[PDB]
Amino acid sequence: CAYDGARVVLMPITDVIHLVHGPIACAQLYRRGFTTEMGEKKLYRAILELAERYEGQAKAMFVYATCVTAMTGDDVEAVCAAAGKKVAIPLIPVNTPIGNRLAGEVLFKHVIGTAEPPVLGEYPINLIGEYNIAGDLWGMLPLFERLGIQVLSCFSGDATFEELRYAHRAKLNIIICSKSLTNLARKMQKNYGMPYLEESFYGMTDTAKALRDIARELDDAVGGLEKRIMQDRVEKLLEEEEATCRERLAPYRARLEGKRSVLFKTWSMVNALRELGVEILALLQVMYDKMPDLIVAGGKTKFLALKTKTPFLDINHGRSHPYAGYEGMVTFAKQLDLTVNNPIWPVLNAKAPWEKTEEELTAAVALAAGHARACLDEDLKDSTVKVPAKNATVNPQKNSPALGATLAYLGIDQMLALLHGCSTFIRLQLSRHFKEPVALNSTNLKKGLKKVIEKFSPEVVGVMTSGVRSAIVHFRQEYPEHDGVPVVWASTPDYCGSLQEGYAATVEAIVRSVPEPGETIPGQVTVLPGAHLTPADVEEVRELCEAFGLDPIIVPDIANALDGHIVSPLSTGGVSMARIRQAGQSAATLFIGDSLAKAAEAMTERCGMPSYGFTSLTGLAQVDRFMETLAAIAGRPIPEKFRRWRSRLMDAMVDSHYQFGLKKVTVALEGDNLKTLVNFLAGMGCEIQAAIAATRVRGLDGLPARDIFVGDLEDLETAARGSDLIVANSNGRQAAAKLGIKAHLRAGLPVFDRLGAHQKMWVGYRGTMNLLFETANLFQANA
Amino acid sequence: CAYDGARVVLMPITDVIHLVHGPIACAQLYRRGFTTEMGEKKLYRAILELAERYEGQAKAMFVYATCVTAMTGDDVEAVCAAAGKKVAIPLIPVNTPIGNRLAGEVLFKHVIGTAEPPVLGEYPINLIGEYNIAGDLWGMLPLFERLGIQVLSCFSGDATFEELRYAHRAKLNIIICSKSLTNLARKMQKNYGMPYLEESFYGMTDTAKALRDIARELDDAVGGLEKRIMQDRVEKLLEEEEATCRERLAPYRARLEGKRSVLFKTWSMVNALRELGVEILALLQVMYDKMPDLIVAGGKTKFLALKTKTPFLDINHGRSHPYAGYEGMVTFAKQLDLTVNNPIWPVLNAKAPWEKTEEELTAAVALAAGHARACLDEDLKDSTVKVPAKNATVNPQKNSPALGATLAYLGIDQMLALLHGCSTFIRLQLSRHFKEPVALNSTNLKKGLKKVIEKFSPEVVGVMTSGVRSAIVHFRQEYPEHDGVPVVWASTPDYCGSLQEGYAATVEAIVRSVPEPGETIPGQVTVLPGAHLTPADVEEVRELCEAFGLDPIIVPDIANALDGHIVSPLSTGGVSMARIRQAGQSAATLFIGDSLAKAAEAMTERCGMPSYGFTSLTGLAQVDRFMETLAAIAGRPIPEKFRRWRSRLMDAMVDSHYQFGLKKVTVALEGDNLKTLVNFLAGMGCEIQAAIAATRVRGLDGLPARDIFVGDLEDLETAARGSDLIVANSNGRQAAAKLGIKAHLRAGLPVFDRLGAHQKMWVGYRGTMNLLFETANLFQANA
Ligand code: SF4
Ligand code: SF4
Repeated sequence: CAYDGARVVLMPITDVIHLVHGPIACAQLYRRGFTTEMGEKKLYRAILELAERYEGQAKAMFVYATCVTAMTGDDVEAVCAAAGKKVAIPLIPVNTPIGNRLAGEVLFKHVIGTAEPPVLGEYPINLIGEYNIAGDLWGMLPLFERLGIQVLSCFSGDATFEELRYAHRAKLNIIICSKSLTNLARKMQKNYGMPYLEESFYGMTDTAKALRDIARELDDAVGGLEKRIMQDRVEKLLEEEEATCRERLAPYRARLEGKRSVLFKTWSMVNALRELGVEILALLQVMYDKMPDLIVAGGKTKFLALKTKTPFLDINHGRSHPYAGYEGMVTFAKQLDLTVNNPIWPVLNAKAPWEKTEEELTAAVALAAGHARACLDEDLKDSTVKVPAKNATVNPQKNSPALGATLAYLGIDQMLALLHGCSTFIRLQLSRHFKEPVALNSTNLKKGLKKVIEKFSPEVVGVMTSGVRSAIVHFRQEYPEHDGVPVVWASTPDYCGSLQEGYAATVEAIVRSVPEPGETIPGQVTVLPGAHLTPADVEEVRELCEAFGLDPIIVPDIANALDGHIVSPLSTGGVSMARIRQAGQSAATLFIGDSLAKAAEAMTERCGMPSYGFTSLTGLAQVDRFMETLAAIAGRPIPEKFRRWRSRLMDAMVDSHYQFGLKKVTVALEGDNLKTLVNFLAGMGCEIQAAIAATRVRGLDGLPARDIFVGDLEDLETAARGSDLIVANSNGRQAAAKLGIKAHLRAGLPVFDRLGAHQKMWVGYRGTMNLLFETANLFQANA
Repeated sequence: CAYDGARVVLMPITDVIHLVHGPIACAQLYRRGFTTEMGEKKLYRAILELAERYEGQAKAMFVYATCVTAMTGDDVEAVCAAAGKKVAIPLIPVNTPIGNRLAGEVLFKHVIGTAEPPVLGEYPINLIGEYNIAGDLWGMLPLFERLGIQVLSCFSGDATFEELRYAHRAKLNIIICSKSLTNLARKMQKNYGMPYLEESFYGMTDTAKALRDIARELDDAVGGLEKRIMQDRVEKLLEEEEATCRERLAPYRARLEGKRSVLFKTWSMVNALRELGVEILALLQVMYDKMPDLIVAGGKTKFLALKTKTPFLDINHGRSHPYAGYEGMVTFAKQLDLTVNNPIWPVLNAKAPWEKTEEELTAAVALAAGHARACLDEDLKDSTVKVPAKNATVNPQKNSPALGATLAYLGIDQMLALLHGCSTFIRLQLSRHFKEPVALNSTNLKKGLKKVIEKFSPEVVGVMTSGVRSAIVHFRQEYPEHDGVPVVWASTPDYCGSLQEGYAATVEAIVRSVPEPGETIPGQVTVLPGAHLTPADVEEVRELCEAFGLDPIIVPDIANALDGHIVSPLSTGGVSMARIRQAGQSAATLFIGDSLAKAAEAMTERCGMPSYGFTSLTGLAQVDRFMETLAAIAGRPIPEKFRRWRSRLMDAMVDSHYQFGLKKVTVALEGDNLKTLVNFLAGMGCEIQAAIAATRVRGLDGLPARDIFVGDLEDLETAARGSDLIVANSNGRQAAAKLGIKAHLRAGLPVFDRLGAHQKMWVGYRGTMNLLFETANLFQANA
């Protein structure tokens, strides 16, 4: 067609109303499209009304005829003549009588020459064909400003109508490709005596030729070749800018050496890639034997290239970054390094769990089985992580271990949690995170224990002390009516730990006391979830285990107690005592979190069950290991729903790795959650500036972070400077607001400022997808 | 204990560093807590360091001794003496030698009297015991300013240390409850000669007594009772403010008349409730016979009251709204009307699907069965919704019907979608919403049809025209090798519709052509999903149907095709042709969306299957009807997982109705999605300002909105003024940024600015919970 050319050239004008006579089919005010209802009188009406409504914000109005209306035959010239004398904002008719002819012709006949420019320097130039795609003209404007050259008119870029009306007084037309306006260049040449130069501004060499030719012709026009001023000035600028851009490109040269690319202007991108040291080789199997590292078909064939599981780069009208000039090609190299050196590609090209050979699956299962002994063999004395050397701590993210002990006792059904008004503070915090009632009756010892067990008739009593066995045996002695009720006694050794240490200690105490050994029940697995798992994650873990045909006994089960559910002074909803007792007959023990390793071993030496450990269930490889271990335990193949979900997560990772790449993130959480989220973010391409841990835990030095320290949330604001994302609890809204970081991901406990924190599922393929999309949208909204 | 009183009184001071010697257990700079590591030398070190670091932002430092340290016996007076001479920011020791004694005593001995006030008017007063809880002092400060009285010191409110050091020069102490500082009031009385008045500022009557007594005593102190100025001024202000507050309370009086409340200061809240016309009557069955409408136990017994399925109100230190003064009690009435007149309570107190009698379930199933005939019997000629009277449309949210036809053809496996370069625009938009390849090859007719069917070997061809049967029978005639391949021909009648009309038309065309009638297969249900459902919703619908033991045949199935999945020029992943053919033997037909009703009837008269219709699957009652219909079709009871999820959704609705209440929302979507979201938001308590629909659809006038019109996204910015939330597609980021609305919920198509839009599940109990939490967090972040 023809109106498509006139559209793509004239619609980019940003201070004009574009009226499109006819249907939507076939079809900052530049973002206001104006379409007439399904007609020359109606177009008269629309012209009048749009002029009156958008007066003061519009400087002109373009009336485009479309395929449909041209068939109707309504003469847009007639309505222009019959309507312009009423509203005086200039109306330009674009009629049917190379689509870029029509554009150049209407532009000369009606737009160019209607206003003498306000400021006409000694070096005005007109750039014809610059669409300012993601600021490619913006990378060249400072160079032209430094050179002393004036851009009087940029056609189809940040083009104001007034700027376009000045093109009559200039000396050089530069056609930045978009050649088909060569007719306009030739026609302004005859009438207005303006030489035209067809230049490309993509690449060092082509930019050099462009600037040299421009300096030459403007030296002819202004002054003479003799006394060349522009030639010397361009030589000087060229030298300095080339030096600076080589110096800035060297780091990216080092990272992008020896990589192989397939290319499917063509030359400009070629030589740019060759400069960066990328060998251009030139259909799945031909790629397999090609082993390409990059696909630079910048075409709209994207989605195919993305699904080929290879890094892909796009050089077209759809790019969202400037590639023109020295800064533009620095950006080009940066985006290349982002998309090619991303950590996701080796993970994505790894073998799926269902296509691994039996030997590899056996090795992975063996690693999962040895996780517990690996954590226990690590001893913290050799840790290089820094002990906090402060004296006064401010903003302490270190919660009390009694909070974790309460969280674990809350997952057991009909539990009386006893602490021995100073206990209130635990109740309010846990309630506010969970928006749920919690029972923490606190405490003569035997008398009170009697009192409670009669009043509430519990089937288990949870006693936690920091810093008595005879007293408990005394209570049992004085009254054997209550002998049946078990008492679980948990101790945290230094009142120097957080929620995680208390949770681990009380879970270990439960594991050592309640379960009884017996004959192994096939299909039964004991799951010891970590404190970093929300109730939704525990429910999802149960569902994943049940999909494999296994019976999950989860100790503790906060997924039904401290989750939204709809009265006794005991805790209800958790795992019953019969289930905890029969959990000692399970075939295997699974724990999610390093801190629980000891607890798992507490079972291993008591009965002999194998223990399988997983640091995290977020990230493709970690969920893959979990599924492999579950398939090995159950003896069944992996269900196909999980195969579909893995494919979905792969697609999401490919599509969202552009927002995570080379972003600065500071994470301040407790040990296990910190490990999980730091590993996930580092595997998705983020640069972790600081890793702030609540307490000294195992494996902190191996985290993929620049700075790892044990600290509070004031060290957060001391170290999160320059970060694009902050991951922490709600208390982190301190350090963000101070540092101006608008991206804060709420994780861990407490999270009291947002609703649904305990219902956030970040486990498995769908949970990883949810976390991925949440973080990607945080990056999108704050940029 | 005692340090708890000194803490609750002295810790609110906002410009002082609070150093707490000892453990965290038992324990705007006011939000900086400073705790010493697990010690008088160490406290010396901490004092020095905290003074040097936070210098310029701190005016003093409080060193509190705790239960633990007092047992250690380290004399905080000794460290104060040994450290104050080094850093001169005043250090105040709070030691052990009614917890409010200690507070008043340290305050007099060290804080009060250290600085003459800068500006001491003729009416300074000291308010003792005002904690500025959510701004209760803030509602009284303008009244005191208008009266000409100066608040020289507010103890424990927005209390700056300098403000506290001035209390030595004043005439009246007013104890705003918090009595236990009466010792401080008596002790300032002896030394500084300042009368103390115990007043309450909660309620019209008590505020009146307070202001009268204050005017009297300050008239004694300043001037004489004779020439009373303050008495006359308070009379004047009292009259005007009482009139204004009665006038503002009348609307809330009308809405809160005859309601019954149970109350579990006590008097002040009583009389306030009685003023508002609420009868105070004074344990589930005693409530059943009490039929209470409101529970005003403002205690921390909240969670129990919330779970009693009754409106609950809280009057304590945890309230997040000011209740003092006339404005404070206007706020009280507003919050009462919000929590009592919410639409969620009648829905929440309705019978669950598993506890309904068989007759009620039969009636609900009959309504679901008659949905289709109800929609078809409605004819649009009588609709009161306004036809758009404009001539030029700007920001057209009306997508082309070819977009919907493409969306439906994309859900069929091995489909060649033919339209007869003008077709590109559909491909880019659908791809950008779905980030997935789409195939829309467009078109001598028989020659081209031959060409394609050989090249791509499809099993179905989709032809869509707007505004030939012999030509199709010609292609079949000329070449019977391709006779088997079915051709589906869809027509939208006026090129005056949106995605929804095209989707419905092509689904109706598929239903009339492909399915074949046969013998009814029990357990098979044909699901016709609406265009407003994302692929995740289609997958969840399939899972809900499969949990009941039913086989869902979903036409079309975009959940596997245009969802993240990992090449042919045809569309893959959708529903195969054998399944669509055998869908004509289903026991029942379910359609989600009014626009699909016709399609359902297209089956009903072709074979005879019953059709069940559901406008939306968001909201407790709608999902309840869906589950009842599914249970009736399958003949099985409702699975218990869904019972747990219903309980979770109920809890979430109770907990989140405070953020949705009386909020202003403007929704601009297509018909079915608009109905769904408008009904959900209106049922959760929001005030829908404007309902902007893309096209004229059935049942638009019955929507719970103030203004319903068919319009574009410019009418959105014309009508969304004053709205707290905007629901629309990504193009809505226009009208929000113009109007300053920072809360924009992305719904419908296209959604190109955020990742994971097509993976958003808003169906069923968990989907309703997800939508609820997303909207609640949007309201929380932008307020
Ligand atoms: S309808 Fe016409 S003007 Fe519109 S895109 Fe197609 S051939 Fe071109
Ligand atoms: S430990 Fe002591 S000061 Fe702390 S809350 Fe308990 S009794 Fe009070």
